[PDB]
Amino acid sequence: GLLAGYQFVKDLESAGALALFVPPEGGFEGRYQRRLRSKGYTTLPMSAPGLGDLAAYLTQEHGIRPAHTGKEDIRVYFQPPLVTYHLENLPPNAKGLVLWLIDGKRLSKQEFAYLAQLTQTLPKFKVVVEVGGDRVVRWEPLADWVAA
Amino acid sequence: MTILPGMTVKVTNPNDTYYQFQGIVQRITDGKVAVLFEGGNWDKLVTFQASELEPVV
Amino acid sequence: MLLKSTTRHVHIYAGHVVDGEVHPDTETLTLNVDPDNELEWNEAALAKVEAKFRELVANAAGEDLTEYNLRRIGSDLEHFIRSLLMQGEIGYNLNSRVRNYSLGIPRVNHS
Amino acid sequence: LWLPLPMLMMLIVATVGVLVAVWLERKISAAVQQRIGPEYIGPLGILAPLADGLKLIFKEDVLPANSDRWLFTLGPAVVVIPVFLSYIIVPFGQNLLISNLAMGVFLWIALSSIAPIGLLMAGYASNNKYSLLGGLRAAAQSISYEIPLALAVLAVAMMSNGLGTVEIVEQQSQYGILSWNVWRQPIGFLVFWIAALAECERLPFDLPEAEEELVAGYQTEYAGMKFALFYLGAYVNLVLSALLVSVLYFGGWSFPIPLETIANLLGVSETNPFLQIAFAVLGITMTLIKAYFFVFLAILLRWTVPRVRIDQLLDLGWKFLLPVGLVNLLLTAGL
Amino acid sequence: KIETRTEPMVINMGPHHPSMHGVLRLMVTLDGEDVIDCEPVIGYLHRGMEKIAENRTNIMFIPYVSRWDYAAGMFNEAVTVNAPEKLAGIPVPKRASYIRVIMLELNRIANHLLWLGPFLADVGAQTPFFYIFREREYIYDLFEAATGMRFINNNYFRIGGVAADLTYGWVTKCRDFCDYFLPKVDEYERLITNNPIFVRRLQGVGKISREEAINWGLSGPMLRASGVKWDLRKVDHYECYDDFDWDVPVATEGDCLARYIVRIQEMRESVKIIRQALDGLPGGPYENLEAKRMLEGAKSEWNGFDYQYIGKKLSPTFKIPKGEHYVRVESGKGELGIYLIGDDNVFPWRWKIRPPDFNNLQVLPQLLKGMKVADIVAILGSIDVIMGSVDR
Amino acid sequence: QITNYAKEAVQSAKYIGQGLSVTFDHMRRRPITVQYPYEKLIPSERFRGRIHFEFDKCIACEVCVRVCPINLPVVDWVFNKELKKKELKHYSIDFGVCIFCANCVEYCPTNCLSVTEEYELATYDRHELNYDSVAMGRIPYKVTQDPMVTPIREFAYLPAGVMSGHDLPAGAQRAGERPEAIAN
Amino acid sequence: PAILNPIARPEVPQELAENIILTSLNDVYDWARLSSLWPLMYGTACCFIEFAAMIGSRFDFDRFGLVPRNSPRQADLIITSGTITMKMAPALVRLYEQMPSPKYVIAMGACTITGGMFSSDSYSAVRGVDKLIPVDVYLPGCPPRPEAIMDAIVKLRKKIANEHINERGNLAQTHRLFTAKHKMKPVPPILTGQYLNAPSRQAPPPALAAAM
Amino acid sequence: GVYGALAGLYLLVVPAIVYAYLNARWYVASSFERAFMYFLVTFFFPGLLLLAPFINFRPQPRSLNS
Ligand code: SF4
Ligand code: SF4
Ligand code: SF4
Repeated sequence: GLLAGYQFVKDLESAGALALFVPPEGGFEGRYQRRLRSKGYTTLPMSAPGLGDLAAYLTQEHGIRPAHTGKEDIRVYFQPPLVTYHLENLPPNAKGLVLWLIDGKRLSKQEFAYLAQLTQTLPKFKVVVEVGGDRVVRWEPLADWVAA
Repeated sequence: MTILPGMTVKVTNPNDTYYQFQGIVQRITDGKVAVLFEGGNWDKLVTFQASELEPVV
Repeated sequence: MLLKSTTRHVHIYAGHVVDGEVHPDTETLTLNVDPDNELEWNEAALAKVEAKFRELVANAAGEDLTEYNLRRIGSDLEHFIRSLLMQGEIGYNLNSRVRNYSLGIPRVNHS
Repeated sequence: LWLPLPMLMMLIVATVGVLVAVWLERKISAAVQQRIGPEYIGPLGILAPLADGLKLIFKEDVLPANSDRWLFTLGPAVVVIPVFLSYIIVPFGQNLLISNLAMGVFLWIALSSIAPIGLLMAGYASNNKYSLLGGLRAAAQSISYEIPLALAVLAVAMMSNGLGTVEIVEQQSQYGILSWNVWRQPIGFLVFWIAALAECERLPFDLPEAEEELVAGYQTEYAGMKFALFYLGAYVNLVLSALLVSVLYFGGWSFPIPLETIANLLGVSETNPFLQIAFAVLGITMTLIKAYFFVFLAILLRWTVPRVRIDQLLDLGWKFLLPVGLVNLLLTAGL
Repeated sequence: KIETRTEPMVINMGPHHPSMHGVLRLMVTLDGEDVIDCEPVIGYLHRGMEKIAENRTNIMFIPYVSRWDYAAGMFNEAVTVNAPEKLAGIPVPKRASYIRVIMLELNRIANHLLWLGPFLADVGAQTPFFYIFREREYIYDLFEAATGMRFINNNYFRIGGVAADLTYGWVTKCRDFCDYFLPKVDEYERLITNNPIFVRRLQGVGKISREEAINWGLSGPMLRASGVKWDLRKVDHYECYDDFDWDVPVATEGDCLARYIVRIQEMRESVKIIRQALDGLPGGPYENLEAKRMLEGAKSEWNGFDYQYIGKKLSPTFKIPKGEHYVRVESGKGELGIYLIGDDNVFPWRWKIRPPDFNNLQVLPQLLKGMKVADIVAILGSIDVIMGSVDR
Repeated sequence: QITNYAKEAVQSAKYIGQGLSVTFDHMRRRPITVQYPYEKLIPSERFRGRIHFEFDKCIACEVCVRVCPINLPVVDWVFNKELKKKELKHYSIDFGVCIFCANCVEYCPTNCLSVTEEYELATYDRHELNYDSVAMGRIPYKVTQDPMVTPIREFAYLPAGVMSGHDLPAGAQRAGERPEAIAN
Repeated sequence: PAILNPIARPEVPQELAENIILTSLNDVYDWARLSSLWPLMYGTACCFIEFAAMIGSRFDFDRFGLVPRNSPRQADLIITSGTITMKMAPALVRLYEQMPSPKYVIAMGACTITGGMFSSDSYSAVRGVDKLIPVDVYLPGCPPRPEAIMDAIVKLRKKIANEHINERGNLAQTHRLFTAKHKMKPVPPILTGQYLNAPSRQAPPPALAAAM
Repeated sequence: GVYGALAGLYLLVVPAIVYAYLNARWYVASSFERAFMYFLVTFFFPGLLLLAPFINFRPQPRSLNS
């Protein structure tokens, strides 16, 4: 409805890997990562097409090659692994972090299931993959969304 | 019929912008297939829903 | 006239500031590093850029007082703050609303 | 704490009349450009006047660099409390009246003259060259279009034999629509309608800088809550001016018998409970519904006439609208 | 604070400049109501286009060029590909020549429609500003079909011709568009010629004589609106524009009203050149050109050097031959020329863009002499300026 | 005098009377407008949305770099002298630096690089646009295969006669691809 | 060291406790800013036409709640639509500081992200608007479609709702002022406000008109 | 001023049936019906403002039968 409580935070601690279906004009998804951020959970909103292989990006270090633009050699910037570098800067008095992936609807189902099975093998870490659209913002776990 | 990555299909449905364009398919996935259309100057692959693609020999 | 050199991290004005209102002077140059809090500073490195700000003002005190010459000082300060990131002295602020990483991404050293 | 119910219930009507006009501005001007208007917020833009006003409350209302602090803050307050106070004049409803003042169409034309001072302490106190120039330009424009605006009220003061706005709508209730003053004063309606539109609307105004005579006018350095008085107070002046078009010339709370067919801008049933609530509420705020027609006509007139320059604006109130307002006062008399 | 003095007041138009013709900055000084001097500050969009081309090949610079006159688009690509194809003597096929006439005349309509909308709002009535851009969106999709982009960044012009042929439902879609837009050209003309309040802001306001227009250096609908009749599509026999019958719009008045009626008449003459080129196409429609490719594919009157979109698809390592050059294209805004001198390598030695608006903006101080304050954007809106062409 | 202001007022107060009528007739027409997130407009067949990539096709020859206006696509390749054929190990086109001119998809012999139709790429980070070879090899987002978007067609794709894409129940482009194969 | 350009650890606990009432007021605070934010009518290069095509009839600007304002104070959003050179680089920061603090700059086109096509070799282009002002949403394209800008508005609208009402303190600039005295010679300004009335346009000077 | 007799007949129950009418026929309505449609917005506007966040005019999902 309109008056939303904190059921979105409890569903994320239950499932670990949610899948929001937000209105496509925006503005109503981010009211649920404020209830998430009020409960100690920090948020790293990334972009789902910008990630490469999620194994080599999130839990492994990746060599990002910047734009040399014809006036530079092929530099290889080894960035730290994203979910395990933002966990160590996250202090242990607060809760985990959430991956607020936007435009999740261009991710394959093999990358959906990899984000689903990672949230329990890695402690204090969850994902919310914004996939698809609906007239009313609603969520479901990623375990049965790949089973659709 | 099933689609392998590299056969020449052509679109058959009329409620589509690409009515009868043909080309090589590329990167078939769990429900979707992208068909490289080989159109003129800039080659363009467009996603489809693994149907309405009748190949030719 | 208010000759100024306003990059993202360096705001060098030609004048002194009395409570927000900048008054154009001829003798002085005012500098506030990081108007937006993109880098989390400390007491050590804020004096390290004062070893660079008063160095470049004293070095370029034989040239003209133009917007081109203030931009040459404000650029070499902005090349000095970026060297403090690559030395790991200061780090990016996470309480800021933007996380666009203007002075390069975090990356590990030698793979 | 808002103890008079005639003062509270009028004020709810006095603010929802503005929020109609901000909604009607963004939807009628979208229909004349074949676009939607504000969708996706509320049902169809119903919360878009609320969203445009509520964001100006939550923004950091910062002053400019070297400005007079007390004249900058009281700048928009001289413009808009004279048009917030004269909502005690407007008589909507047969059994609804807030104050039976002996005048009020003269008190409104007296209160609207404080508004050129607020355009002078908005141009001066913002302390830049282009807003002081826009301050003297906006002030000398509302100066020019008041003596034609005061002489149109003088025309409906002879026919009503007084300045009482209860007596003014009482002279137009003996025949319903044949006794309206727009049928008796066809010229002085135009003297009222052009001169009032040159002090509240968006068409004869240099506050949009499409001609670049200034930076953005006098309301350039104003932001946040102080601009909310300049933005949501120019539609207060639009509704208030359109409320008096629907009182002086058109009969306030005056309309024929509603015992009509389904084509009476109503439902289908003759005896409907939806028409018994559309008759009682219309018996409470009727001249607001009539003022919603001239608010609509003010938006519709914006996209017809050219954006005329200030040299031909001031040569219209003095050289044209003032002699046609003088001869209308004589033709209203015997002569 | 702000004081009230008796000397003439100088106001800064500012590099902010909320208008659709770039970013100018006019330090115009006022004498109460009349202006007495004005300096234009340009260069706020100087991205160094001439230094770029000395380290670009021609296929690497073709995306760069449609950003000078970004109202026009492919008028910049016309001068670009004509600089080595008229120096190396590379023959352009006849069909690709008529596609260039089709694309350039549609750009001049879009050049004039982007001029027209802001000009009508600066001179008065603001309601056609939203109905003119709707007519430009039809021209966007005609380029979005044939090329891959709306109005600029459309790599269509090549050294041996054009990039590709038209789409299938394209030639019938000017016949939907330019048989519908041409009734609206006279509708735009009757806005200012009728309603005689607009003529009191454009008669004698920014008047330039014929003798001062050639001396100050002018081209296109600002030179021709002083009674000159100089058009480089007629003067230079440029790429099969001489195969059509079309009159050069001249107005011997000099004022801003003469500049309005010429640019409206350039829209009307452009549809004439379009309809003579759609019917004068060598192979006609591409779906009918490709039809003869299958019935007589061995050796026909078709499949020649003409009836195709390119002569020879050149390599990326195409060396410009040695020699100076100056190619001229009559744009919608004037003469857009480039002074190419190249060495025997793939980079040119000097690429001096001579813009049509850089030479028309230098008259703006002289046109703003005795004019009023409300008639400053009425002058600047009538020069048909795009900054980015002026500054490069 | 008084016999002039009843005649000098009519000459334009009726011209705005014939101007208020035409603007009210502008409201009579249907709003021709593309509501974006519920009616995304279909791109053309040649639209250069973003570049796709085939890692099993790129034979390491850097033609995409030499034809790019800014030499943008990073081709990381080793020579691999045990097999005597250069095999790449990383490929990236940093979008945001990328002008979508698509010289790389035109001068490619093996037909690896190709333009997609998705323009809906907009990140909160500049470095989230540096697409990987497996991030560019992802499947595009088609406007028609989305159960929230009613895809309206573009001009020069409607049938011959109609200049709008809203009240279009069926049809195709205004010409046929191969109509004359059994005719001629 | 260990990691180049590191992330500073937030030592604050961020004790962002709130009841049902205060977050219900925070939803109205964020909705009122995402749904009627007013963009500045700003444009330098080619991306202003793609931005002005979105003002028009085919794509509706005022449909998300976007009203273009030709003033920095009345506007909050500023869509940087155009390549900014060394000039317009002090002018764009001046347009940015004259705004109320919920600003949310979005970069539009390739030349406000990394200075896209003039990022290779250009002597006066700042490579990306994020070398001058902080950017909320990036938008690639050259030029972007008017549909593609309305995605960047939608991506921006999802960022306003994440903003918290008790995190309104970091929106104001911090002031680490420092002061040094220089010895540079002051120069008279080059661009004075006289062009035609300058004493060199009225007549050609001597020792040059003799050979004319 | 009534308490709950005629206030709820204008603020609560009649804006719900206009929102049934506004959602159904707003774009398909003719030139004469839209002028009456704009009248129902400005007249019931204090009632239309209360039940504004409880109705949405977003279109329904499609079926994708191709
Ligand atoms: S242009 Fe094609 S063949 Fe050449 S390197 Fe790129 S992908 Fe490989
Ligand atoms: S789109 Fe342009 S910049 Fe990007 S890889 Fe292709 S040629 Fe290079
Ligand atoms: S990338 Fe191209 S379209 Fe975008 S701002 Fe730069 S020049 Fe204009």
